[PDB]
Amino acid sequence: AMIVKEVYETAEKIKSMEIRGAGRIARAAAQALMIQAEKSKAKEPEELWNELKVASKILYNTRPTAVSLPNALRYVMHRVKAAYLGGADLETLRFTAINSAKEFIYNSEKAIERIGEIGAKRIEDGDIIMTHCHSKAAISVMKKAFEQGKNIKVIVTETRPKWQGKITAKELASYGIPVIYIVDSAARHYMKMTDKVVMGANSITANGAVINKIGTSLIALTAKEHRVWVMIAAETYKFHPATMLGQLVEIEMRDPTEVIPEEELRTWPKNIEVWNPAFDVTPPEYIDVIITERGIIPPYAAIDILKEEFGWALKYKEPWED
Amino acid sequence: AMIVKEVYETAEKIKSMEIRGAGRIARAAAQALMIQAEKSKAKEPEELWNELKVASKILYNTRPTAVSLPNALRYVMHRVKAAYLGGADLETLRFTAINSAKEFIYNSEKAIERIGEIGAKRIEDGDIIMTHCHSKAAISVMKKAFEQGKNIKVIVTETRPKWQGKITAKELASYGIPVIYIVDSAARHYMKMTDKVVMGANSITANGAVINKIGTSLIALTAKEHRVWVMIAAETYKFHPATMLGQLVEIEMRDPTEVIPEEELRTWPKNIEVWNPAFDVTPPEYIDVIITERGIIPPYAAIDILKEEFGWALKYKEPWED
Amino acid sequence: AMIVKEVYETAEKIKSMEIRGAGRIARAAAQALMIQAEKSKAKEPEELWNELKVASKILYNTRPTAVSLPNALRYVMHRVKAAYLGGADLETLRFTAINSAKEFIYNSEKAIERIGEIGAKRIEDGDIIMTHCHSKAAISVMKKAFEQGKNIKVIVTETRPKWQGKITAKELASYGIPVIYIVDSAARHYMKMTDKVVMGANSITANGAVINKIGTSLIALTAKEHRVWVMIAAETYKFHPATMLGQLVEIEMRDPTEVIPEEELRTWPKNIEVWNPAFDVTPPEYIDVIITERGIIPPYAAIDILKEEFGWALKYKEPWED
Amino acid sequence: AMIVKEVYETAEKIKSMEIRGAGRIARAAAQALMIQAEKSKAKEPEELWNELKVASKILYNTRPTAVSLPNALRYVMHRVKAAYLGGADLETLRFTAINSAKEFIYNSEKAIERIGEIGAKRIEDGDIIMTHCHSKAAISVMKKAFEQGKNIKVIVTETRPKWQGKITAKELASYGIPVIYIVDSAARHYMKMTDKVVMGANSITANGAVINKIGTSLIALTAKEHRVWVMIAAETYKFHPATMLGQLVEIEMRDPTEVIPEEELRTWPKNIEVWNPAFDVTPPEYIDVIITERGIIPPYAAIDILKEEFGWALKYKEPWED
Amino acid sequence: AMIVKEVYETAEKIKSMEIRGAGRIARAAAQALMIQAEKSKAKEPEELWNELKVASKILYNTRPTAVSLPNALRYVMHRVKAAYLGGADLETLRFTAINSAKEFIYNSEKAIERIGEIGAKRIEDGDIIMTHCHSKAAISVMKKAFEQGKNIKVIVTETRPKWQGKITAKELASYGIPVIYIVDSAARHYMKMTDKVVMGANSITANGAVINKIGTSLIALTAKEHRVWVMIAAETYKFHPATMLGQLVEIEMRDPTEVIPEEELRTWPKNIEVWNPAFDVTPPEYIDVIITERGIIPPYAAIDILKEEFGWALKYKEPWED
Amino acid sequence: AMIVKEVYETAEKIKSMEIRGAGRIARAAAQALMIQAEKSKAKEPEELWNELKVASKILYNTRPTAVSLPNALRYVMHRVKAAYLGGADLETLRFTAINSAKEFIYNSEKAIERIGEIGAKRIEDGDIIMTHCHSKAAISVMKKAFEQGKNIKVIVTETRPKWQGKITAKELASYGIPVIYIVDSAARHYMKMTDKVVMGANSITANGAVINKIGTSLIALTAKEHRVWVMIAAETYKFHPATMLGQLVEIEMRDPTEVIPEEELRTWPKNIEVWNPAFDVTPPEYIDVIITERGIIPPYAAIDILKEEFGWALKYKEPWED
Ligand SMILES: Nc1nc2c(ncn2[C@@H]2O[C@H](COP(=O)(O)O)[C@@H](O)[C@H]2O)c(=O)[nH]1
Ligand SMILES: Nc1nc2c(ncn2[C@@H]2O[C@H](COP(=O)(O)O)[C@@H](O)[C@H]2O)c(=O)[nH]1
Ligand SMILES: Nc1nc2c(ncn2[C@@H]2O[C@H](COP(=O)(O)O)[C@@H](O)[C@H]2O)c(=O)[nH]1
Ligand SMILES: Nc1nc2c(ncn2[C@@H]2O[C@H](COP(=O)(O)O)[C@@H](O)[C@H]2O)c(=O)[nH]1
Ligand SMILES: O=P(O)(O)OC[C@H]1O[C@H](OP(=O)(O)O)[C@H](O)[C@@H]1O
Ligand SMILES: [K+]
Ligand SMILES: [K+]
Repeated sequence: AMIVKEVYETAEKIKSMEIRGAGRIARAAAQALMIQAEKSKAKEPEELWNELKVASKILYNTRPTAVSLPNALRYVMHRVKAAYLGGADLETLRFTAINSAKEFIYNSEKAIERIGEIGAKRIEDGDIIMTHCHSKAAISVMKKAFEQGKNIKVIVTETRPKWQGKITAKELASYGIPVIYIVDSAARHYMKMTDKVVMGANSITANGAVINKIGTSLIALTAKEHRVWVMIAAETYKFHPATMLGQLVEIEMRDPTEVIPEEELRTWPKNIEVWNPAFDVTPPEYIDVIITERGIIPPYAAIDILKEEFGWALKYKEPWED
Repeated sequence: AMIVKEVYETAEKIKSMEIRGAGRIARAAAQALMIQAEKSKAKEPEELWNELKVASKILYNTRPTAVSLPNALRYVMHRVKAAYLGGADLETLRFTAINSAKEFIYNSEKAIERIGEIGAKRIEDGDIIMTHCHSKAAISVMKKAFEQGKNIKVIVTETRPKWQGKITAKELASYGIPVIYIVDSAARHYMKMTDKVVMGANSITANGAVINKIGTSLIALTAKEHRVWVMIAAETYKFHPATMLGQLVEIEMRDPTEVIPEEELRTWPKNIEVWNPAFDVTPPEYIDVIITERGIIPPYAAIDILKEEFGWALKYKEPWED
Repeated sequence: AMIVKEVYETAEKIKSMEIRGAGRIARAAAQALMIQAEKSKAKEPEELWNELKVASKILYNTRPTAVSLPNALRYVMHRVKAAYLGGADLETLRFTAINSAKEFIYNSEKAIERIGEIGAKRIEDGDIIMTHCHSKAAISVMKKAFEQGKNIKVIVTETRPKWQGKITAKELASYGIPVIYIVDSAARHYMKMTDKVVMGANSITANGAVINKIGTSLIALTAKEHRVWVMIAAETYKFHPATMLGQLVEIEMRDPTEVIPEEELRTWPKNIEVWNPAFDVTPPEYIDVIITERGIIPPYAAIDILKEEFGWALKYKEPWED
Repeated sequence: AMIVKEVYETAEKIKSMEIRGAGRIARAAAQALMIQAEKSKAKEPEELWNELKVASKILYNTRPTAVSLPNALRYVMHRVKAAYLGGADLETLRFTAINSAKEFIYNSEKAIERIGEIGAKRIEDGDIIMTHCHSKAAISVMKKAFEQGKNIKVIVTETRPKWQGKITAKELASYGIPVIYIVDSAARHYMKMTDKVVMGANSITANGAVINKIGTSLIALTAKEHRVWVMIAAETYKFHPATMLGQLVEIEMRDPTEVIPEEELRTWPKNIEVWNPAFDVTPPEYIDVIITERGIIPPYAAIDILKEEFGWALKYKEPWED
Repeated sequence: AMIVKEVYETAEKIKSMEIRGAGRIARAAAQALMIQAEKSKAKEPEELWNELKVASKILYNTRPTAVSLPNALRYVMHRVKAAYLGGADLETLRFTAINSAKEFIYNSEKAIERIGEIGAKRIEDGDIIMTHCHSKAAISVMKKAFEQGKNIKVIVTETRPKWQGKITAKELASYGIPVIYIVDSAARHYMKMTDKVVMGANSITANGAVINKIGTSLIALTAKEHRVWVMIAAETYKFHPATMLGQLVEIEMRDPTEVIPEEELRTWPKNIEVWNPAFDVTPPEYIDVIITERGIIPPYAAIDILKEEFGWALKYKEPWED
Repeated sequence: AMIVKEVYETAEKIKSMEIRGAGRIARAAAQALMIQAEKSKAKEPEELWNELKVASKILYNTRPTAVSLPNALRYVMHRVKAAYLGGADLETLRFTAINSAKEFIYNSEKAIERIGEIGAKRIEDGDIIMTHCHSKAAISVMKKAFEQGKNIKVIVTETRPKWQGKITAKELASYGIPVIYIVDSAARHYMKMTDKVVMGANSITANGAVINKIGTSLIALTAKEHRVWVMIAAETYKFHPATMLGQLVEIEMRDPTEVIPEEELRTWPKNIEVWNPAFDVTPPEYIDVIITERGIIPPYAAIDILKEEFGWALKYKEPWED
């Protein structure tokens, strides 16, 4: 019942995309569970457990499509449930919460680094790399390859409606990496000069499909058409365990006003419908590798990642549920 | 030289895309040679011939990619040059020019209406049609299909950078046609629900390729992927003579600020280049039919349309040349 | 008003498929117009013309999909109309009818022969040929190749629902050609041992698609997948002129009882719907050549055939119309 | 040797396909070793072990392609052989056999229900699903989807020669599900309206190929063409151990008269051979997922299912061998 | 007949490939017809006609695959035969042979020079160009583009067995064009860096296939795979008129000693057969353009080139026949 | 260190390719480590360790592309290093080197013999088999299938530049297998008649790509094109462990004199560069199976072979390092 103000604030900021990026929203939800445990006023273990269940729900019900977020909450809450059920007292429960969130947030940082170090080995001197949206994991790859002294260049697609290519362009330029900035429709037109495509992921499924920013699948299609390697930089917590048992991943339909600003859109007639999918599905046949913190896999090995690290939990209900 | 106001105003409105659309700029270019010949104060054929030569040059030197523009100038000036070299006095030459240009304008209007009637027979009741940019020819097909009582819906892509899709969406909604407005990036995601794709052309080459608004090649590519018919609606003067003797069509690179506004681009680091190609090249394999005003063709029959209608002029210079 | 009994009988037999095969039903409709003219009791030219208009309609409204039939009727009726309108008397009109039908029927026979002679040159000694349905034009090819002394073998697909493979099997066996008879679902399974596919056509369209017996498109798909040449044996009157101006070809939906016999089908519940398309469309990308009486063309040249021999008539309404 | 009536009656009902379906014949084969051990009058382990050996041989030697049958025999007899070689007395061995076979039967029933629950999550409301033959596993998915209130329709292919599609259509219509019944040949024509394909398996090989009813490879091929998901519903005992060490799966050639009835075939010329393969091989590339009772896999993960569940037995002989 | 030595030397040097290339050998058969006529000791017009018919057969029976050679003999002998049947006296006939030969020889040189100018327009500055064998038509494109100031590099495949890549390497190096020389097997490895492919043609068939040096089809395949333009530079006399009536082009099989020298091959055992096909067949779908002296065509308009230039001649027997 | 002559002779004969094949050179580096140990004059365990580390570096720096060679050196030196760090005395260490070498050499011979038996099961009587270079693993499949009584023929591509096809041709002819010998360029021409492709492998990466003799990827491409199985016969020590952490496999570039002999090359001009890549990269989508000594895997499970056998070793530095 008694939820801190930071949990609510994190939720509002994830919903609104003030905070965004699959990896970042996951860390932000771990963080919010950390703070709820730190600042809790509860006296019983039962009453902390109840606050953590509710803050978890509040954070789960922000954005559907990126499984990183649910996975972050599970990382904490599996550990919190097993403590509460194993009979821990208040402070042992509170530490379990805080130190689990801390581990996740730390593992997320190290994994993004390691993904960089590993993807970079596939970038050769002189490469022209196309990317899409703004993915920390993809950027960690391009960044490390530059620092290795490879003279790379990155074709950045503006990525409508939310324009996150701008973020990517300025970030890459800031490290000294030259950028070619283009609208999304130019991807095919520039694929003939591209050597590598490198993008992120919000969720990766049992059969190896990659759910990522709207337009990703298009870029992968023409990449394949041209024999340009498509490389998906993604952490193991981007892999989606409900899919092993048949679950389809919800594609988030965001507000039409992101596409057409409110002032303008109110003047349009009723029989125009603005549709704003935030993600699309890229089939595994159009992906050459997925680069996780544990190494290069072909996308069809997504099921191995899911088996060895998440399978166990699918016989149990969700670790924030009553 | 002594060129009329309306030749400069038209040429600069083509340049700024205040007047746009491959058809319309071709009518506008004819309409301007027309007003030059109307208001010319020359007192001698050779003086007016020289006026019309120079007005043509100015109109050619505006935008390069849509061969519709030079085909319109060719249409007036092949005739004006034949009359002048024949011996025509002033009023004969003036009438030749004025009338030639009226023919082209009337023929362009009729050709478009015709393309709509033909193309609409390839549209079936219940069809969801995806389009791109704003093409009068493609709209003619859609409009006509709807007037025939086929219950259609058109998926309109916004069409970055210049947003012509906004025009398309308001235009079709105003004729009664339900519109689904999406970003260019969503073309693959929504290709599964799409029955037909209907797009325009700016240039059609000898070997069947179609130069049309940037992103056309992506839509076409993924339409092939999904076995959706790609129909290109295009008047015969969209077809490109010079491609018969090996000519590559230039792709217009327009100003970076169409993508990133001036107020913002000036703040961006020097090592980001913004690249804004106005068109791309869709290869023939991804096109099912080109609809002309003389009927349905496979795209590899573009050489026939050009052999029969344009071939004769390629042993000559341009009809505005010294 | 006064229509002979043979016209009605031909119609009933075309509807029912007692007479069948694109080529044969065309000759049978020429024949029926022949007999109506031969036996007519009319005294005025106006009154023969009126009987021929009506018998033509009766024959047009038998089966939609095979354009051979409409083309046969036009071959006669274009010539009859131009005579009647040019002022011919009764007997001159009657001869024009009879002798036009005679020419068509003769040209049909010679064309099927010539198609044989030309297709056969593409059959090599030892070839294994898959066919589908029963096509005289396809059979003329296999037959001639055998008589040339090539030791061929033909995989005949049974061709459901109407089982016309049986006809093909017995006919080929009768000339001494060995046959492998298979259900339609085995086509892919046996494509690896097949050297050539050779099928007929009911209608061929402007952009080069081939409308032929249901299942043709499937056979062509896997043929292409395997690099097995697909050869369509077809007369110029199989080419469909309404398509040059955008017309879609009606696919005939025949009686469900052809699939499931009446005795049985009456016992099935209402929420099962038997659907019986008689034809499908094979796209031109899956056809290597069309073999007409005038030679080998790639399917994209279907528009050339249509242009040079049928284009002229599309400005006029139908030559049996009032 | 002394074999019970029910072993012969079952073996000959498998042979005649009076009992058919890869699952069902596997349950039937277990059910027969069960009834042998029940009613055996042996008074000594070695006598009963020899009875069960010989009953197994007889049951193996019925139909070769569906590895479900020998996996069922392996399931009983690996256990029966371990007990006998362990020293088990008569009643221990008899119980081992009787109970082993009951386990397999209970597990097969549960596995199928489970596959339906998992697979139905990949089915969406409004989906038109095309199926082939009659597969209990595929039907489980469809049935379950419908019980979940997804408004579906199933296109059922009749499935020549043996017409199993009739069974499928009456079965789904009797649970309330609207059915569209078509011939195998119409699969491509109706693939454009199809959202999902759901088919069963008889054998799944190490490299991911799927041996299933003849025609499956065509449906799959053209589903890929159109980007329709191909889902194969298959229990883990449909997976084929021996393919791990290079074994080609034999394709069952059944009797010509299943195609052409005896009354008719006897009248046909000697130079027609009728070829009736019962199955074909769909390669992994054309399959999106295999749905097992342990979840969704890419088809290239069939080696994992076999490494983990079957690998150990390949250094041994069959558990019925001398 | 009294056949001059120069005819027998030309045939010998064509069989041995001392004189080679489809154009070159065409010119050489014209040259030799020209010399038969110039040096003939024939007193009567009957006697010269017979000497030329015989010289023509001799030349035709050297190398079957390149149609250029017989098309040359036609050009002369069609004209020599019209003269003779029209009743020409001796010196009239002799001159017709001589001036027909000289016409063909001059047109060949023009056509090749003009293919250069047309083709060069498709080469863009910076281009890397892969070629195969030694084609004068291909070399004229590459040479002309270099003379226009475009910095190119050419990847010359060595072209086994006869090593003609060596002739091409030295030839392009001698015009100042940098060459990269590689074994045939490396064509795919280096296709990623290739911008354009440019090759010649020995015969081009009615549906667009290009018969050219063994290996041409593999380069074209991987070229397509990587979306690299494949351009065939071919005079109109390489188009194969017999193919319009279904004829297959024979693939010349040459001595096994070209592959393994005789010192070595004689030691090898009998159960090694060495097969040396001199040409293969590229299908039209892997060819983007044929460049002829009259323009750029898609491969599918090869039939138009044939209909309009050689199609007349197919109803008559070969000029040199009686 | 005191390195024995046999180590320096082995390195020299590996660089010059006098000893070649990925397996063979692996065994030869083991053999040489074995001889360093056998003939060592080292009085102390420190001194032998240093002599082996140095001999290992020498052997590693011969030919980079074949991972078999370093994987052999690992097998020994991992074990030699465990002994030394565990504190082993001299003769303990020396034996560990000798018995580790002998272990690897015996396992290699077994693995190849066993690949033969597994692979042969996929060869079917009548098969025509195309191969490339000279692979002992591929040859063992083909040999074993012939010894099983299956009548096969093998198409041996000559494999330029080093002509290893000659070694394969004589070798298979010597077991009584008929060979068809052809230039590399003819692979597509003869793929129509080929039933199976069987080739070796120098390294196999984490996502399934196969690095093998230059040309391998072209054969695999056209094989895929024609639906011919491509089978890679490769021991588990050809799988490349460094690729799991993103490393790219280096392509050895060898002397240009292998392509053009020095007598001739010295005469050629400087602006001809001769490039001699020894390997190319076949992507996994063009490979149907890898045959290892432990079974058949789809190319996408190369990662499982690596995880389960070599994955442990990646956190440590190379055994021969300090
Ligand atoms: N749409 C969708 N596809 C998924 C999901 N999980 C896995 N997939 C797989 O992703 C692929 C999508 O291919 P597409 O339909 O884009 O051609 C399918 O093969 C499907 O099996 C999911 O949640 N949604
Ligand atoms: N369905 C249909 N397609 C036609 C017709 N005429 C021409 N076509 C062409 O045939 C092709 C059919 O391809 P599909 O949809 O089978 O992939 C299309 O590209 C279409 O333009 C017609 O009457 N009906
Ligand atoms: N082999 C061969 N193919 C020819 C010839 N003329 C035309 N073709 C055409 O060339 C193509 C060969 O394609 P492939 O079978 O190599 O994939 C087909 O479209 C075929 O119909 C000829 O003389 N020989
Ligand atoms: N060139 C190269 N490709 C590799 C290597 N390791 C794995 N690959 C994979 O091999 C494939 C090469 O395909 P290609 O670009 O030839 O079409 C890709 O899937 C790529 O990601 C390596 O070391 N080099
Ligand atoms: O002639 P219509 O069919 O209207 O349009 C033809 C094409 O020309 C336009 O170019 P732009 O907007 O002027 O750059 C668009 O690319 C459009 O599809
Ligand atoms: K669709
Ligand atoms: K569909």
